[PDB]
Formats: sequence, structure tokens, C-alpha cells
Amino acid sequence: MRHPLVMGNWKLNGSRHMVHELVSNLRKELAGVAGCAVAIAPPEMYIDMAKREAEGSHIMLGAQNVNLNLSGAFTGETSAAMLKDIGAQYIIIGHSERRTYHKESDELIAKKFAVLKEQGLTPVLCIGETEAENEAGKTEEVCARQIDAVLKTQGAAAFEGAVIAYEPVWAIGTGKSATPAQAQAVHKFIRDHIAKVDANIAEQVIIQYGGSVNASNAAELFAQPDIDGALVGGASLKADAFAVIVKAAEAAK
Amino acid sequence: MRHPLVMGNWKLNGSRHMVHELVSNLRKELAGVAGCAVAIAPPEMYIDMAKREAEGSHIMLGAQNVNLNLSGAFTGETSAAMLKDIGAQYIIIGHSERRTYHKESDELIAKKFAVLKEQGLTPVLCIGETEAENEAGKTEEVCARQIDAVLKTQGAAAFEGAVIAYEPVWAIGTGKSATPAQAQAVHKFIRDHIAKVDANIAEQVIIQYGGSVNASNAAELFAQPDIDGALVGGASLKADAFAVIVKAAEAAKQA
Repeated sequence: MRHPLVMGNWKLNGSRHMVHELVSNLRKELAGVAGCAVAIAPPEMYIDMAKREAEGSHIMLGAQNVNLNLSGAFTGETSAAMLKDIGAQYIIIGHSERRTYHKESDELIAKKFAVLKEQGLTPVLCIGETEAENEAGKTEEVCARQIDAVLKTQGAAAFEGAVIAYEPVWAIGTGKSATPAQAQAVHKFIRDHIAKVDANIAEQVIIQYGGSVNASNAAELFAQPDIDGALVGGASLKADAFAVIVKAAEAAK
Repeated sequence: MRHPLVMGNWKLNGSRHMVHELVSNLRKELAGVAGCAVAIAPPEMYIDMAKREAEGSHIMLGAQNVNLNLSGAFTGETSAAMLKDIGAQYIIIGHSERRTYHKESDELIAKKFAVLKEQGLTPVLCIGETEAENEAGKTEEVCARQIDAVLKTQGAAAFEGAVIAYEPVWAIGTGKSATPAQAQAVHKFIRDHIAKVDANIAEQVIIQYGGSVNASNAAELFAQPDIDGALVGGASLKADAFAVIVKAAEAAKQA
């Protein structure tokens, strides 16, 4: 019942040159797809130009973060109002890397949520466990923790039209790997958590896999009922690769 | 010896529409200005567009802040190199609101400053003291610290081709006002402090006043010999205001 979404996070990578090369390439590779929803999240500076570049395709636009103010004296902050204005739709928050580089709290993240919701943007919420928590067997403790930041204080409805991304931080950059069984298992947990509160809203959340996805796994990945897609990293930088993650989703779900 | 710089910090304000209008307006209002240099700093996502709008004028481009990385896995960060790419020249680092809201520190600030330089961008170093500090007359003590963070670790040449802005923090919503006199004294102290290391670099540096500055303000300030411009807030979101400010720096520094 849930249409797949594949989002490619460029992180801190881009130029105009690249903006051009890659949007052009994505367009071409991506021709024919239909069964999959596709968004990209460049650096802030490049969103506008990227929109131009993508014009005439189905590639949607997103962003890697926001701050809490809509306008005002907040030098250097990022406004959701301005993201709306820019044409960005899908806003990454709580990306593991900000939680860690930037020390963003659940509360903070949860505030970030409220706001996007308020403007009518789509928040991609990023959650998941450290190497230690994982090892300690604390997946669900954490996950739920990370979700209740919203649910508790905003309600199940906050989740309507929302997206969740599971980052297995512990698999990432650690010579650890997650299987498909593992993720689907965490995915169910996530869905089920929200279901204990609001089942209908639960059915309709997009739970993307935020771990490492490649061609040897995309398909076995998208075959899990609770995995609605992927929040793609480094591969969102190579058109061809990207597009295969994509057609696997289309093919699969 | 010092050509004025008026820089407008748009802050958390902009849209495709506002950018379109304001820039137009600025283009007109600043069409016949000769001796004052001008830069604007839109929200990061407006830059490109604004750089586009500015083509054909002398209105230069700016950005509100950077981060430390140039590339890689740092979702949400800002790279000086992408800033360069996209056309920004002047970059605001260590604005009071960052120091205060984002708890940015002198060590990070200096760092940021460093990266800017490796890259070829002009850093716009903001400093200033709080109400608390100022009260305590820790004025120069504080400014000196904030300056030395770059100075004592990167050298006087680090300020070469650079810009400093003194923000009277203690005078922002506190209820105070700084006189042009009060402010010129800081400016000067700031200049001398650098001067102990290299007086040459010292008379080179652009020290913009970052306190409150408007249509009526400007002229009093630009009169001081140590104030070579302004970093403007509220006023930059008004072309006519903004442009008066610019013309004043023009007039003041004429000679």
C-alpha cells in the first residue's frame, strides 16, 4: 500500500559542474521508472540550481537539515519557510552525522520535526543505534526512544505523510554488516511501535533503510514488507549505481 | 588609505521574490555610487540566485557562516569551497548570534577563519563583548582575546586582506546605545592591538562597525577615522535605507 521512496544524500559533495553532470545523468538513467519515488538532497547552495537542472524530470528535491526559526535575527540558520520557498520537499533530520558531529538532541530533532510539519514539508527522520547500544542489545530501547521524542509530544498524527530512516550506525564503518532479516526486523519494530498508538498512521509511514545499499543487496532489501525504500549515501553520487538502487525498489515493492 | 565596505547581513530573511525585488532595488539605488564597496549576504540557498541578480552591478556577494569541512560525509555542513564555487566572497564568521545561539567558540572561529584563507575568501571576523563583560569594563580584554585566537596562532598576515567587525553586544536589546565616540575607541584599540604585531597590516584592515546602524546613524559613524564601514542588519532589508548608509560611507571617506 506504500509507494517506495529512494532518497540520495549527497552530503558535503557538490559543485555546479557536478550539479550538472549528475542531474543530467540521473535523468537519463532514470528514464522509464515510474514505480519509485526519487528525491535528492544536495548542499543548500545547490538546491536551486539542482531544481533547474532537474526540471522536466520526476526527480524531487530535498535538504540535509533545518534550524528552528522561520525568519528573524538568526545569522546562518536554515529556515523551513525558505526551504518551502526554494521548492525542497524532503528534509533530512537527525542524520546520524549531526547527532554526532553536531550533538543534535532528540528534543532538538523533535522540534525540527514539528516545524517542518507546520510548513507542510516532509520530514525524513533519521534514527538508529551506536556500535555499543547494538552490542548491548539496545536497538529497540534506542529506536523507540528516538521516536517517542515526536510521538510523545506531538502525537501519532505527526507521522502523517512522514518518513522514517533507519541508520544502523553500528554497521556503518565498522566492518560490520546488516542482513536483510536484520533490518526488516527493526523495521517491523518501528512500525509496530507506532501501531501500538495509531495503527492506521503506522500503515502509511515510509520506513526507509538507511544502511548501506548496493546492487548485490538492493533487491534482497526491498523484498522486506516493512522496508519502503532507502536513504542512500555515497552511491547517490554515481548516477548508474543510484539508478539501480532505484529500479530494485520499483521492481521490488 | 581605506576604501569603505558596507556589508548587509540579511540574516534569517529572504525568498525568490524578495531576492528579486531587493536586488533590483539595490541595483538602482547604488547605480551611481563610486567610492564604497558593497556586499550582501543572503540565506545560503539564495546566494546563487542573488549572484545572478547582481550580474552587471558592483554588488558583491556574501555568506552568513561556513563550517570546517571542504567535502565528505557531513550531512548539513557548508563548505568554503562550495561557497567559492557559487560566487560568495565575504563570509561572516563569529557573529554574536552564533557564539551565543550555536555556542560557537574562539577556537572554532579561528579555525573557520583559517579555512577561508586557504581558499581565497575574505573572512568577516565578528567580535564584541557582552553586557556582562562591558559592564565589567572587560572590553579590550575580550576583544583582544577574540582577535588573538587568529593572531596568536596564524599571524598578522592572517589579517592581510581581511575584515573585522566589532559588535557592541552589550548594546543589543539591552537598552544601551554606543556613541560614535565610544565605538571609535574600540575600533582603534583593535587597530593598535594588531599594530603591535605589524602596523602595516594594521592600517590595511577593514574594521566595520557592527552595532546598530541605520539611515540616520551612518554619517555620525563614518566620521570616526577608525570605522571603515558597516555590517548592517535590519537596514539591509530596505534598499533606500541601505543605500543611504552606503552613500554616507562614500561621502565620509571621500577626502
